[PDB]
Amino acid sequence: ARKSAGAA
Amino acid sequence: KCKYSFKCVNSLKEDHNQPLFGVQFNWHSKEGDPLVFATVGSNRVTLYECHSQGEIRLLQSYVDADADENFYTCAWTYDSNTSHPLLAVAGSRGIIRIINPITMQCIKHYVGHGNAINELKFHPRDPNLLLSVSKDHALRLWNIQTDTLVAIFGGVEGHRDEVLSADYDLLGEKIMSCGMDHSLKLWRINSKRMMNAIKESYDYNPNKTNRPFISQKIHFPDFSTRDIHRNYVDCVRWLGDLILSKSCENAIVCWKPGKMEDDIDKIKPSESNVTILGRFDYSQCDIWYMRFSTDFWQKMLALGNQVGKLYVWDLEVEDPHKAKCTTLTHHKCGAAIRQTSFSRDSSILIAVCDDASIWRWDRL
Repeated sequence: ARKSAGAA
Repeated sequence: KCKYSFKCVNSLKEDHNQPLFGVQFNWHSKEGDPLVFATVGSNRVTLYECHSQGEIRLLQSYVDADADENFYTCAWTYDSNTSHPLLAVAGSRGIIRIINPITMQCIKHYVGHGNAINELKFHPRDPNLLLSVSKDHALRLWNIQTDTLVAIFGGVEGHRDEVLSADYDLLGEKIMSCGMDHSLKLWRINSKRMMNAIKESYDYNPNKTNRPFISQKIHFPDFSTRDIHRNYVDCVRWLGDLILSKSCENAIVCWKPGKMEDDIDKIKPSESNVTILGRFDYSQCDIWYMRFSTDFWQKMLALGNQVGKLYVWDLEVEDPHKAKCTTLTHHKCGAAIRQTSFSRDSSILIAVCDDASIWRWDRL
């Protein structure tokens, strides 16, 4: 579950 | 179909090219003043005015001294003595700023433990009561009239990970919060204890006394569940005695604590059941921090997704699951929508994006 397209 | 139809009338983009994380219309604006909304993104908050022919007029920003501040959230209230609107903003630094929206002066600020604030909400009946939800697992309630911390809602039985969203019920008697621990939690604020604490916050004047104001440590929610979502719960609203909540699973669930016939004010901390009254599905919204909004009367509900599509539900139907969906797309709107905001009269819907763009949809 990311905050945006491929985050951390 | 859905009773509500919008047309896209204008679009713009802020100079910073950072995500706009929040947008709020001012629902406390006087009769005959134009409709004003605020955006938050980067280390600033900006006010715009809406006019005919879809014109969105740029006014003035508040830019934080710290270039490392990232504002996530804002909320409107008014000064309870003079009738003037106030705008609270907050973000990564975990500092609440009260801003005079006329001059864009920061009137005052509150410092919690200084860890990201994810959401802010004002009490529906008391313009002074500010609720903040934090990355530090806690919710705090402030009295922005006497500048006092009324309570901390936390503890071991509190949230065990970031709180992302919260909402007061209609009379502001109870709060429902949600977050990264997949749980939605209820905290009543109409207990003997809390009504008393709020009263004491009103009597407190640091210059007339020696004591600090003692806040309440509330360590036990009055209900809790992890049975609604299977991931981060990033948005929650009350629909009367019912709850609307979402995760990053492309669904908004309508639900209540206990069984079908159970009264909300009879629900005890031990309650183990919930009741699903419906679920609104949509597409391409599996990133977290994606907030839906409703208009003032709670007749409709808007949510943007991660590729720039808007969803609007007509809630003006007999049962929650009978809700009527309509969609709003634009060929040039392709970035993620973080939040929507209806004006008070419901004639304008604003969506904001990860590319700093602002989209204005006018009601037909």
